[PDB]
Amino acid sequence: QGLTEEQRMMIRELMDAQMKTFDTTFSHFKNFRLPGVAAKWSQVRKDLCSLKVSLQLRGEDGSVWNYKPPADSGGKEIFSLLPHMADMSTYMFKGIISFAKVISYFRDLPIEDQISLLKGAAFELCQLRFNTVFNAETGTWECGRLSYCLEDFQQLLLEPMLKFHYMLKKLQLHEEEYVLMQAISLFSPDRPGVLQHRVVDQLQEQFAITLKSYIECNRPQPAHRFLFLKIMAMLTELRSINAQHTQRLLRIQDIHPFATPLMQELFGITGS
Ligand SMILES: C[C@H]1CCC[C@H](O)CCCCCc2cc(O)cc(O)c2C(=O)O1
Repeated sequence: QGLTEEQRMMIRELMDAQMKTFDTTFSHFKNFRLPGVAAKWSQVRKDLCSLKVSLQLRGEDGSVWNYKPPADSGGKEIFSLLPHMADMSTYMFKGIISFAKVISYFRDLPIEDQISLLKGAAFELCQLRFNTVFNAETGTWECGRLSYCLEDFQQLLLEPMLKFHYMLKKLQLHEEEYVLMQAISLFSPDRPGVLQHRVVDQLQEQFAITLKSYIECNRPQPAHRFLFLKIMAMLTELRSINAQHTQRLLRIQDIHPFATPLMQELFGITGS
């Protein structure tokens, strides 16, 4: 530990906010919907089938419910999982909003910038949180009583969202590094509508400096050489994935509405 007291303060506050707002066992994700018991269109079908997962639900009693999805057959069967995705996204978004609200640097910003920043980074922070429950040996997001398994190989790693999760997992990051990644991405001075550009940008530079310093003080191994720079590269990829997934959500929403009120707020949809 070769960190200043201000740096150690910074990490402690981020770890504290994370502890208070990340429900790592997904105990409070309840009441969710489940799948039941024209070139815009080949595109939306292209958009959807890029992520095919089976779904598993462990009962508090030992029973297991298990869902294998339909093959693509040219109709509305690719839409059966969207309400559940939306309920999960919404649940994750709430934890992310609570995370920002606990952070002092975030609270001190004007409220119009708090909103602009949350709109910009919510998806990225959710992806970063999801990577900590991702099991790269089994292709599985383990969310408590609830598992999302990738369905059958290396063609799968061609999907950028999936390549990002495998690569980020291989770096074997600490809890401290994940939360500093959340901070850096949350405090991004160039999101649409940010007014305090210079303030946000100085905050960002401090969170990045803390992370570089944390790595230099606690990871001397030749396996973590350039680790800080690999992390910054992943954050750049993640912002690109973020933009690609936003256009792809809006295309689907344009022809089959599914977004919850909170998703509409975050993605700028007004209800008219
Ligand atoms: C566990 C989470 C990881 C998303 C990570 C990345 O977004 C990977 C994309 C995999 C999405 C898996 C998934 C499919 C689905 O139909 C409904 C869902 O709620 C999820 C889902 O919640 O995936």
